Amino acid sequence: SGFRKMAFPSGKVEGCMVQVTCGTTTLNGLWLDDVVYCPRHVICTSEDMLNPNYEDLLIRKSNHNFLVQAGNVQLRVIGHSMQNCVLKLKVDTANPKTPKYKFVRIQPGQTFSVLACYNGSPSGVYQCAMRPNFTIKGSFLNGSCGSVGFNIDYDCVSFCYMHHMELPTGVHAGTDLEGNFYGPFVDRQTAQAAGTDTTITVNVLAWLYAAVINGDRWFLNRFTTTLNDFNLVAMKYNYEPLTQDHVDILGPLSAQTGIAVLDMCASLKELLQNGMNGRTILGSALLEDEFTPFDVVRQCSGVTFQ
Amino acid sequence: SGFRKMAFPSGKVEGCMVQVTCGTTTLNGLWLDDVVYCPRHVICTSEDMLNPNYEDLLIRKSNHNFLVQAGNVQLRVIGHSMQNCVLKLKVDTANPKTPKYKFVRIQPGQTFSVLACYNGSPSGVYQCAMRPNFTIKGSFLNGSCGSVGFNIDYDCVSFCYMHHMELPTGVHAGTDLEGNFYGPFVDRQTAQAAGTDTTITVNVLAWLYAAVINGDRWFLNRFTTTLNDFNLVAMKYNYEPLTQDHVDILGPLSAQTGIAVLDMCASLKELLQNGMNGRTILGSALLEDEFTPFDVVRQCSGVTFQ
Ligand SMILES: N#Cc1ccccc1C[C@@H](N)C(=O)N[C@H](Cc1ccc(Cl)cc1Cl)C(=O)N[C@H](CC(=O)NCCCNc1nnc(N)[nH]1)Cc1ccc(F)cc1
Ligand SMILES: N#Cc1ccccc1C[C@@H](N)C(=O)N[C@H](Cc1ccc(Cl)cc1Cl)C(=O)N[C@H](CC(=O)NCCCNc1nnc(N)[nH]1)Cc1ccc(F)cc1
Repeated sequence: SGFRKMAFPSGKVEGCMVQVTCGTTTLNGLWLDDVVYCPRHVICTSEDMLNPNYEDLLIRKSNHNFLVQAGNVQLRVIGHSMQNCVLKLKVDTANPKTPKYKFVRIQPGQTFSVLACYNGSPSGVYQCAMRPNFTIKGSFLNGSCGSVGFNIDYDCVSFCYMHHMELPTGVHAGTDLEGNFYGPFVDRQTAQAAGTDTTITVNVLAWLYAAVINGDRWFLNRFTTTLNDFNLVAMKYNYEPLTQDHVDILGPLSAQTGIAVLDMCASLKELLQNGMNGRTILGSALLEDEFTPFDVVRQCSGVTFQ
Repeated sequence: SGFRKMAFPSGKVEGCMVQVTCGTTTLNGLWLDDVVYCPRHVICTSEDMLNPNYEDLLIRKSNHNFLVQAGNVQLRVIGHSMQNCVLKLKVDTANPKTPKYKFVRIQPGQTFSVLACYNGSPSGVYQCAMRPNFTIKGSFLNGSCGSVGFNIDYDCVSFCYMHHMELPTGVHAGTDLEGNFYGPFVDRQTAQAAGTDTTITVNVLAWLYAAVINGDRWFLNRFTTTLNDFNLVAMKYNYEPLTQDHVDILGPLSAQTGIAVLDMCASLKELLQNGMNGRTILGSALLEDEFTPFDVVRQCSGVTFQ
């Protein structure tokens, strides 16, 4: 029993974190085989950040301008290239701790574990969702940039996020590991605004199923809804539209609990219209949207507590 | 910016998790140097669990009855002993991945990271507090027993919890790594009840300071309280009494924010008496009590956002 925001075990990623320094700028990098990946704005000085021309900045650099430190050993940079907003530093030593890995670009609504790092040393691990507006609500301080987000599947690490900046509103923006930003953002020190965010409906439904699996049913009701009528309520409360694909993805949880997806939608509709009236679900007084259906299946029992 | 429940990086503990099997009972063990630590009820059959005499059960066992598996290698048990409710299996191989470590018995109100494991394989990491009634609100399924809780300080792992059982109410009970239960519990399969729980007042205050550091002040007020008058309100709302020791521990956070501890107590009093009126603090609609003052200092900026 129980239900917690649960990160993946971080050891396979810990062994890949390094420190990258150029001039007086230091941030984190990801060392896989003989390549170190890091945000390209490491090459900027504080004045370069306002409006940098990165190609003009990088051509003025040499391999030996980059200082890469893995624990207490320096790695010699023997080549460098830029791929979108990530810098790739070829080093003379392959990381002996390289896990099986993939780079993946995730969809909004998906979750991942963040290994927050400072000066190449891991400090903590927590779970994040990619918001519909392509920000994440992380916990990051100066020096965190280059920290990565990941999922793990049978000892393969799928890296999906590299941290690049905190926006003026205090939420966070970054790239896939091939250097493409999530969302409309660019890597320059300008005040950039995210689009208006929405609540991840399929995730709230997954979390309601988690609550039922764990033995709680107080929010259920005898009603059902059509998909169309549910989405009319969803729009009113700034929830993302629920698609038939979402309904299909919730199939297994519906089958395990015996609660049809559109019946759980009717529960959610009632919760949105009436509130919780002082009650909690899985210890929360708000409707939680940062658990995917996969996250629920991963953590909850495979048999519902009746 | 941001504030999340943040676990310690788990790699140093991952390399210590093994599987222990006796008869048809399999659970997790902790492999440090040439000793494997695990819950002693691994030696019980399903019938032994009702009321076991562990000394009588253990004297009937031989070293070779214990099967210890570390990944895909078997460790030979060359001795065994019982220390309170933990079994210590001496094996013929020292763990090459043993971190610097200590065993510590924590006080209620302290937090730790849990590495949830099944069949000796880590599955997830999350943060827990030891409740005032000496349970934890974990997330655990069958096979999790022997999973450990820990804190890390400058590459030293302080192990403080080993998981032994889920109570009828779905909360969790366990021991320190020397086998002494937290709370009044015993390791037998009987319905055991925890004492009535309370809210960890010093932790709620720490979390209010975290909110101020992150830039939010809406809950502050112009009032102050005496310690005695605050604790009269604390008792009404099932909060633990606040001691002068707690006030001292909050000293650094008070100094960083410029908010006296007894002034923050007056904010908390108003929040308890009036509720939040539809507002949130650090994204929560409830008052959070599973962040210690240390947890806040560890994660938040050292300079308040004014
Ligand atoms: N993670 C992180 C982090 C956090 C703090 C400091 C440093 C870092 C890592 C570091 N690498 C980082 O992100 N630096 C960026 C600057 C940067 C470097 C490089 C590139 Cl390519 C792009 C960028 Cl934008 C940075 O300084 N951003 C600040 C963070 C801030 O001041 N936050 C407090 C207010 C939160 N909002 C709030 N609080 N309360 C209310 N009600 N609202 C916001 C900003 C301000 C002007 C601006 F024009 C753009 C952005
Ligand atoms: N972690 C964990 C875990 C979770 C499930 C299964 C297995 C494990 C690990 C495994 N090692 C474990 O803990 N087994 C224990 C049995 C045990 C083994 C050895 C020793 Cl020394 C001591 C003990 Cl007690 C066990 O089966 N406990 C069940 C768990 C249960 O059935 N939970 C569903 C209800 C939650 N409550 C609720 N849900 N909804 C509402 N409103 N209330 C509770 C119980 C039931 C009778 C009883 F007499 C004592 C305790």
